[PDB]
Amino acid sequence: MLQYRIIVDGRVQGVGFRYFVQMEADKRKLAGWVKNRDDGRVEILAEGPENALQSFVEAVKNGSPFSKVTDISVTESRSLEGHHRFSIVYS
Repeated sequence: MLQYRIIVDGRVQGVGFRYFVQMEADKRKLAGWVKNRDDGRVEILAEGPENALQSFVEAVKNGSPFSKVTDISVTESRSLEGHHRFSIVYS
């Protein structure tokens, strides 16, 4: 088990990307959130099996097929969310 926070940049809005990320977390039953940042970036935060999490980075770094990620940043964490679902957030 592990946890991370990820920040993403590119054409990652107006392409449904937060829903792409939502479904790509759900297809591994990961827990955490995805949100837009008012700065213009997007953010992911997840917890789950570290193989499933790495596979979720492989999903995220692609963007949706409609998107294009042009830069991405990652921080692993060990200060668990303890969540039981994935969510779309805007806080």
